[PDB]
Amino acid sequence: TKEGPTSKKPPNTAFRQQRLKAWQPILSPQSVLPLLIFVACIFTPIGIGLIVSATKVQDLTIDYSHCDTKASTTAFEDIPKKYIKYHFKSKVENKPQWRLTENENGEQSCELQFEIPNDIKKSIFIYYKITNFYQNHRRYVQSFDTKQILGEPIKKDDLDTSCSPIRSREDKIIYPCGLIANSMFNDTFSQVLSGIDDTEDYNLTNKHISWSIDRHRFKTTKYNASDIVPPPNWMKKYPDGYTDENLPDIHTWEEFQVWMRTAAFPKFYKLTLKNESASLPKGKYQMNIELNYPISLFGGTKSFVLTTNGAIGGRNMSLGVLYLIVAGLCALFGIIFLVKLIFQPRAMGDHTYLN
Amino acid sequence: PRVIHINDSLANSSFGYSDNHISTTKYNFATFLPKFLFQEFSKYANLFFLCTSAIQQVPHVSPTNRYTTIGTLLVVLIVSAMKECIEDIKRANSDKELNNSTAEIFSEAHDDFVEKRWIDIRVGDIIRVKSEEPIPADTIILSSSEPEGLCYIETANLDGETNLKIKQSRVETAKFIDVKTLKNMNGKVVSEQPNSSLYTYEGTMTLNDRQIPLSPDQMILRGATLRNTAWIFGLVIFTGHETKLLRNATATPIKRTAVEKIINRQIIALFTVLIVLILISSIGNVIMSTADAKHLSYLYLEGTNKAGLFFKDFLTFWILFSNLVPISLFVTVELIKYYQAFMIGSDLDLYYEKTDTPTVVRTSSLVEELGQIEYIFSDKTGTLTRNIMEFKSCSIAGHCYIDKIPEDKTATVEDGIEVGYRKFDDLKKKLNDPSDEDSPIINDFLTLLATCHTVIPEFQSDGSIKYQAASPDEGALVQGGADLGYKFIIRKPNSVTVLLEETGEEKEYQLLNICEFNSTRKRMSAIFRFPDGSIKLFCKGADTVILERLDDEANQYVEATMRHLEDYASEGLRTLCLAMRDISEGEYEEWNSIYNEAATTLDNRAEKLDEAANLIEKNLILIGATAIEDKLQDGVPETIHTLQEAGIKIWVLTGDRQETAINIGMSCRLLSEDMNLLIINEETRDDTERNLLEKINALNEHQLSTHDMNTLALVIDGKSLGFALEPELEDYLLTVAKLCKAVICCRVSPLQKALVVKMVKRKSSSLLLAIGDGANDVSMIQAAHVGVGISGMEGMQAARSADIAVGQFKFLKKLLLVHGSWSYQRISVAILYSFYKNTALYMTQFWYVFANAFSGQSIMESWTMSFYNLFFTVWPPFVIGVFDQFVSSRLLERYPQLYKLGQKGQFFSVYIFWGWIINGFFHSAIVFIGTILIYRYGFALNMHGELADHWSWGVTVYTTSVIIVLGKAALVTNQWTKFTLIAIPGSLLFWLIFFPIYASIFPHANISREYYGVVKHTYGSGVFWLTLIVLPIFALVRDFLWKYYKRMYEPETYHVIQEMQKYN
Ligand SMILES: CCCCC/C=C/C/C=C\C/C=C\C/C=C\CCCC(=O)O[C@H](COC(=O)CCCCCCCCCCCCCCCCC)COP(=O)(O)O[C@@H]1[C@H](O)[C@@H](O)[C@H](OP(=O)(O)O)[C@@H](O)[C@H]1O
Ligand SMILES: *[C@@H]1O[C@H](CO)[C@@H](O[C@@H]2O[C@H](CO)[C@@H](O[C@@H]3O[C@H](CO)[C@@H](O)[C@H](O[C@@H]4O[C@H](CO)[C@@H](O)[C@H](O)[C@@H]4O)[C@@H]3O)[C@H](O)[C@H]2NC(C)=O)[C@H](O)[C@H]1NC(C)=O
Ligand SMILES: *[C@@H]1O[C@H](CO)[C@@H](O[C@@H]2O[C@H](CO)[C@@H](O)[C@H](O)[C@H]2NC(C)=O)[C@H](O)[C@H]1NC(C)=O
Ligand SMILES: *[C@@H]1O[C@H](CO)[C@@H](O[C@@H]2O[C@H](CO)[C@@H](O)[C@H](O)[C@H]2NC(C)=O)[C@H](O)[C@H]1NC(C)=O
Ligand SMILES: Nc1ncnc2c1ncn2[C@@H]1O[C@H](COP(=O)(O)OP(=O)(O)O)[C@@H](O)[C@H]1O
Ligand SMILES: *[C@@H]1O[C@H](CO)[C@@H](O)[C@H](O)[C@H]1NC(C)=O
Ligand code: ALF
Ligand SMILES: [Mg+2]
Ligand SMILES: [Mg+2]
Repeated sequence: TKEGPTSKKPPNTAFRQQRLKAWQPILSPQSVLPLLIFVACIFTPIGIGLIVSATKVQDLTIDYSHCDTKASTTAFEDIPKKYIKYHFKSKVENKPQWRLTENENGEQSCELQFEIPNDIKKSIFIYYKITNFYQNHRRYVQSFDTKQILGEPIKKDDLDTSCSPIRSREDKIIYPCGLIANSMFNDTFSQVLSGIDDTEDYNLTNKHISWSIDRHRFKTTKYNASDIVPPPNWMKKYPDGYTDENLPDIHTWEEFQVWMRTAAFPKFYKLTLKNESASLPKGKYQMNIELNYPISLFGGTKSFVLTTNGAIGGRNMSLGVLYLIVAGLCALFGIIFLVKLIFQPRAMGDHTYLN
Repeated sequence: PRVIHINDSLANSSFGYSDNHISTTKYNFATFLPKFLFQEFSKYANLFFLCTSAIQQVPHVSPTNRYTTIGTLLVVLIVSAMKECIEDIKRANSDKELNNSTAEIFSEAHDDFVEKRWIDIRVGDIIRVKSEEPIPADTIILSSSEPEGLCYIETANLDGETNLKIKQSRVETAKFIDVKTLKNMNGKVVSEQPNSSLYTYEGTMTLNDRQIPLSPDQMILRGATLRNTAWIFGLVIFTGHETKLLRNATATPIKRTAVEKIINRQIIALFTVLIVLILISSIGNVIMSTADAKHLSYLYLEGTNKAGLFFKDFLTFWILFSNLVPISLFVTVELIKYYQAFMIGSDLDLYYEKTDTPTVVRTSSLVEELGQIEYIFSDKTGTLTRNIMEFKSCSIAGHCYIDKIPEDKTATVEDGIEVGYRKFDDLKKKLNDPSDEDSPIINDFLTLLATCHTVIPEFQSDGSIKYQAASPDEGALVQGGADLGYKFIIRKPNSVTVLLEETGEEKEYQLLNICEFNSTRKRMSAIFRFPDGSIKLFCKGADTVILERLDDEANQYVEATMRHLEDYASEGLRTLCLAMRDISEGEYEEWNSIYNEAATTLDNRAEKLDEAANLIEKNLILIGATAIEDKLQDGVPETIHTLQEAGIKIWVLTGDRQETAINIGMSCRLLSEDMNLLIINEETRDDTERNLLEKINALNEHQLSTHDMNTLALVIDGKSLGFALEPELEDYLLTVAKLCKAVICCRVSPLQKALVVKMVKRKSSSLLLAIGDGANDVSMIQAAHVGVGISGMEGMQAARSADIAVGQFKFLKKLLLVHGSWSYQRISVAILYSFYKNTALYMTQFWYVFANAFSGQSIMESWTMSFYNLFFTVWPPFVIGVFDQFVSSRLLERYPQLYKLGQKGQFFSVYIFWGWIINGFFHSAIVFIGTILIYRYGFALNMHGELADHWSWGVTVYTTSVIIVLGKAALVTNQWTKFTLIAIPGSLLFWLIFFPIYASIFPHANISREYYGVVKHTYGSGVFWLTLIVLPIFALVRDFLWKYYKRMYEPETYHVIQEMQKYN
C-alpha cells in the first residue's frame, strides 16, 4: 500500500449525485377543477345512498324509567310523549301504554304495551339503553381478574390487584372479582312479545348475543363453594353464600358476557333478545320487565329499544351527511374558483419573477 | 532524570516504561456504560422520560402498560448507542493500522535488524528507519547515509508544515555506520521527562565512556516522516503516549446553531401547553368526583382521602400526555444532519480535479447554517489568488529594472525620483562596472535574494535544480535572483553557498544565526558571516514593519523606494523590502548568549525569541524593493459576483499592503469603477475618532438610495483598525461598515483577524463565515460560526481546524446556494412535521377526558401507540428531510435571490411552529367528533345485532389518524421519487397488513389481550371502510384548497420559479 490507491473521486450514480428521476405535481386549474367536480360526482350517489339506507330502518324506543312512580297500577294508561320515540313506514294509531304490576314479597314489574303498524320483514333486535353510566372509567375498565374468567382456582394472594376494593371479603376469595361484575345490570325481560287481541306471540332468542370470542374465553369455574363468596351486590340473588348448586356457569350466561364488554361512551346499547327466523306481523304487543336495577345508582335512565338493522348500523345519518358535506364544499369552491378564473384572472406575467 | 541505556533490554525494563500502543477510542468494553449513560441522560428529552418511567412504576396510576415508555426509551437509546459504537470501530480500525506497520529492531542476539511491530518497540532499542516512512517514536539520530549523518524529515501531522527540515548527528555517534559494529555502542543516555515542547530537548548521551551534549536538532518527533535520506539509525527515548505527538493533546470547542436555539424554545412551548392540559384535566377530575359523588357509587372511590387524589391524578395525566414530547425527534434530526453531510461531501461539482481533495464536513452539526449566511470574512493570498508567485520586477538603489519595457513609459524623464523602467541587461552592466558607486549595493542586494531565505534545494537527474520553499514568494526570490546571476546551489547545516554564473566562482557564507518569519512579526532576518571576516545581517519583510527600524544618518534610498512601492502595488504586485546592517563581535558576544537563553527557555518560546530578535534589528539600511506577480484563481470573479447578488457581504482581512488588495478587488468584481471608496488611513487614536465621526455624519446628512448604498466600500488599514477596535470606537466602526457592500481590511495581524470576527458576532444577530488558508487565519476560523478551510500551498494547518475543508474558493457558489438552501428547507419542514404528526394523534387523549369523567382512560392500545413513533411514522420525515428538493438546482443558481428566503428565516420560526401545532388540534378534533357520531351507541355494525366497544372504536381512531398524517406529507413533498412511494404510501400499506397479523397472534401470548375479536368487527364491517374514505378527505380539504389559492392568486418568489421549472 505504498502507492495508496485512494482516488477520492465520488461515484457518478444518480443516488450520490442527487439526480434521481422524479415527478413534480403542479396544482394547475386544469388539474384541480376537474378533480373537484369528480369528487362531487361520486360522493353524491354514495351520500344519498347512505341516508336512504338509514331511512328504511324501523325502530321504537320506550323509556321505561320512572315506571314505578308515573305509571298506573290498575289499568293501562298512556305513556307520556316525553319518553316514547318511534319511526315506522306507516302511521301509528294507538299511543303506547304502560302499567305497573307487583308480585310476591315486593317484586315490581313494568308492563309496556305498544303497537307495530306494519309487517317488518327484516329481523328484529331488542337492546336496552343505559345513559350516564361511565364504563370507560380508568378505575372501572380494568377491574376484573382475567384468570378467574378462564376458570382457574386462583388463590387469595395470587388475585389480580386491579379489583382491590372488591377482593378477599371476610378472608374468602370473591369469585367474580372486579367492579364490572359487581355492577351488573340485573333487569329481566319477558323473552316474548305477548300478542294482544287477535295477535299471536313472537318468541325471541336469548342465545348467541355476545361475541364469538367471549363464549370461547368465558369458561366454567373450578373453585370450591366453601372457599368463595358472591360479590356484595349479588348477595340478594345468592344469599347464605355460594353452594354447589347456586354456583353460576359463566360460559352459558351470555347476559354476563355482554355486560363485561365495556363500552366507549356513557350512552350505549346492550343486546339481550333477537329473532331472525320469521317476520313480525302488525298488531299490539306487550313486554314484561322486572324492575331490579335502580336508576339512583348511576343517576341516568333506562330504555327499551326495538330496532331492525341496516348496512350502516341502525337509523343514523351521521355518515350519510358527511359524504354530502364534502361533496358540498367541493361543489362550492368548484364554482367559486371557476368564476374567479373567468372574471378576474391572475395575469401575473409568466416568466417575470417577483424580484 | 530519565535514564536510558543503549541496548541491554534487561537494564531499562526495571524502570517500567510504556509500550508503543496508540488508541483514540473513547468507548471501551470496560467502562462503556458508566460514561455512555451519563452522556445520554444529560439531554432534556432523555432525562424527562427517565423520570416518567420511574413515576410509571407506582400502583394504580399508569393508564397504560408499565413498560410502554421504558421500552420505547431503550429503542431510541440503542439506535444512539450503535452509532456511538460504529464511530469507535472506525477509530479502532485506524489505530490498528498504526500498530500493524513494520519496524525492524536491532537484536543483539542475532547481530542484525529483526523485523517487528510498533507495539514491540521498547525504550533503548536501535531502530532502522528507511526513506518515505514515518517515525514510530521519539528517536535520536545516530547515523545515516549522508557523510555527516544528517537527514531531511517532514514534521507534518503534529504541525501544519510541508517543507523539509535538517537534523544533524553528533560527530561521536556518526562513526557507527556499519550494521555489524552496532554491538560495540554502549553507555547511558540521560534524557528529560516526557514533555509537550515540540521544539525543545536537553538530553545527554554518554557514548562509550565520555558524555557529549545533545540538542533539539537531534530529536525526531513521532508524527514526522523521513523524506530524502535512505536510512536512519535511531535510538528510542519516548514511546507510546509519552511521545510529544499524543502527550500534547488538544481540545475541540462545541458550536451551537440558530435552529438548535429555536428548537429549545419550541420545546419549552410544548412543555407549557403540557402542564396546561394536565392541570385542566386534574382540576376537572377533582371537582367531578366531589360534585357527582352519588352518581359514581359503582366505583367505590376513596372519599375522605382527597389530598392525595390530586397528586395521584397528577401523575396519571403526566404519563398519559407525556407522548406530546417526541423522543424520536432528537435522534431523527441528528441522523438527518449526519446523512446530509454525507451527500454534501460526495458531489462532483465540489470535487477538485487537479488535486484529489473532495469536500469534507468535519462537523455535521452546522449543515443547516449554510442556507443563512450574511457575512464572509475572506482572505487574499491563497484564498482569492492561486498563490503561485513569479518574479517580474525589482528596484535597487532607487532605479527600477524589468525585462521588456511594455510600451509608453520607456524613457525616464528623471523628475527627481526616477520613474519608468529599464532592462535587466542594464542592471548587469551597472553591476560588473567597478567604477560605479551603487555597484556594492547591487551586490549586497543580489546576495540577499539567495542567502537570507530558508529554502532547501533539490537536484534532479536532468541536471536542473529545484527549490522546495515553504512560502511561495520565497521560491520566487530564490529563482528570481538566480536566473540572472547569483544562483543558490547546495544547503548544509551552518553554511549557505552561492554560485556566481558570471565568473563561475563559489562563495561560502557561514550561516551564523537566523530568525523565523512569523505572521505577526511580518519580517524575516538572518545574520551571516561573510568570508571577508565581517558579520553582516540581512532583513526583509513588509514596508510597514521595516521602515520603523531604518535610520536617517546614512540612508538616502528611502524616498526613492517608497515611490516605487506605490507604482508596483498599483498594478497588483506583491511587494517586499530589503535591508541590511553590519554588526561587530563586541555586541554579538552578548547577543548570542541572549538568543541561546531564549531558545532553551522552558517557559515560553513563541514570543521570547521574537523579543530577542528585535533587540539586534536596531538600524537598517534600505537597499531596495521587489515585485512579484500573483493571479486570481479560476471562477472566483463569478462566485463573488453571485454571492453579492444573493445579498451576502464579503469582508477581506489581508495582512499585505492596501493598494494591492484594491487592484485585485476591482479585477475580482468585488469593487467597481463607479463605487465610492471611503478610505480611513489615520495615524493616532484621536485622528481615527474624527475620521469615524466625519464618516458617519456625512452618511446620515442625506438619504441613501439603492444606487448610493450599493456603491459604498470601506478601506481601513491595520494601524487604523487597531484604534477603531477599542470599546469607545468599536461602535463607531460597526455602524459605518454595515452601510457599505464591501470592506477591505489591510495589514491585519493574525490575532486582529479574530477580534474583527468576534466583534461583529457579539454585537449583531447574523451568521458569520470565515474562509482562509495558512496558520495566520486559524483563529479567524475558530471564532466564526461556519469555518471553511482551504487546502493550498501554505500547508494543512487551516484545513484541519476548520469545519469544512474545500479544495478552492470556486465551490462556495454551490455549497451555499444549492446545498445551503436545501439543507435549511429540508431540516426545517422535517422538524415541523415531526411536531404535527405527534400532536395529531395524542391530542385525542385530551378530547376524551370529557367523556370518561376526567379519569384518564386510554383510547388506544398501550403497545399500538408505542409503534406510532417507531415503525409507521418514522420514514416520511427522513424522505422530506434528506431527499426533498423544493426547486431545481439548475434554477437555484440562475436566480440567486432565493437565498434570501432562508437568510431571513422564512421556513422555521416559532410563529410557524404554532401554525403546525394548532393544525394538529384541528385534525385531532375532526377524527374525534367524526367517529363518535358514527359509532353513536356502538350500533354501527351489521353482523347479527352485535355491537362494537371501546377497543373496536379506538382502532378506527388510530387508523384514520395515520391516513391523515401520511396524507399531509403528500401535500408537503415537492419531488416524488422512488423513496417517497415507499415512505408515504408504503407506510400505510404497512399498517393495513401489520394489524391483522399482530392482533391475531400476540393476544395469545398475553401481550395485547384487548384485540381478541377486533379484527372481525373492523375489517369485516362495511362502516369501517367508509369512515376511512370521507374523514381523511374532510380533514384535508382545507390544505388542498388553500395550497391551490396561495399558489395561484398569492404566489411568492419560488412559487413562480417552480412553475417555470414545471412548464420548461
Ligand atoms: C363544516 C365545517 C368544515 C370546516 C372547514 C373549515 C375550513 C377553513 C377553516 C379555517 C380557516 C382558517 C384559516 C385558513 C385560511 C388561510 C390559512 C392561512 C394561514 C396558514 O396557512 O397557516 C397554516 C396553519 O393552518 C392552520 O392553522 C389550520 C387552523 C384552522 C383553524 C380552524 C379552527 C381550529 C381551532 C381548533 C379546533 C378545536 C375544536 C375543539 C373540539 C373539541 C371537541 C370536544 C400553515 O399550514 P400550511 O400547510 O397551510 O402551510 C402553507 C402551505 O403548506 C402552502 O400553501 C405553502 O406552500 P405551497 O403553496 O408551495 O404549497 C406554505 O408556504 C404555507 O404557506
Ligand atoms: C340488582 O342490582 C342492584 C344494584 O347493584 C342490587 O341492589 C343492591 O343490592 C345490594 C345487595 O343486597 C345492597 O347492598 C346491601 O345494602 C344493605 C342496605 O340496604 C346493607 O345492609 C347490606 O350490607 C349487609 O351487611 C350485613 C352485615 O355486614 C351482611 O350480613 C349482609 O349480608 C349485607 O352485606 C348490603 O350492603 C344495595 O344496597 C342495593 N342497592 C344498591 C343501590 O346498590 C340488587 O340487590 C340486585 N338484585 C338482584 C336480584 O341481584
Ligand atoms: C322467531 O319468531 C317466530 C315467530 O313467532 C317463531 O316462530 C314460532 O315459534 C314458536 C316456538 O315454538 C312456534 O310454536 C310457532 O309455531 C312458530 N311460528 C311460526 C310461524 O313459525 C320463531 O321460533 C322465533 N325464533 C326464535 C325465537 O329463535
Ligand atoms: C314460544 O312462546 C310460547 C308462548 O309464551 C312459550 O310457551 C311458554 O313457555 C313458558 C316456559 O316454560 C311457560 O311458562 C308458559 O306457560 C308457556 N306459555 C304457553 C302459552 O305455552 C314457549 O316456551 C316459547 N318457545 C320456546 C322455545 O321457549
Ligand atoms: N518569508 C517572508 N519573510 C519576510 N516577509 C514576508 C515573507 N513572506 C511574506 N512576507 C511579507 O510580510 C507580509 C506578511 O503578511 P501575510 O500574513 O503573509 O499576508 P497574506 O495573507 O497576503 O499572505 C507579507 O505581506 C509580505 O510582504
Ligand atoms: C376442593 O375440594 C377440597 C376442599 O373442599 C380440596 O381437597 C380440593 O383440593 C379443592 N380444590 C379442587 C380443585 O378440587
Ligand atoms: F490573504 Al492572507 F493571510 F493569505 F491575509
Ligand atoms: Mg491566505
Ligand atoms: Mg503569509
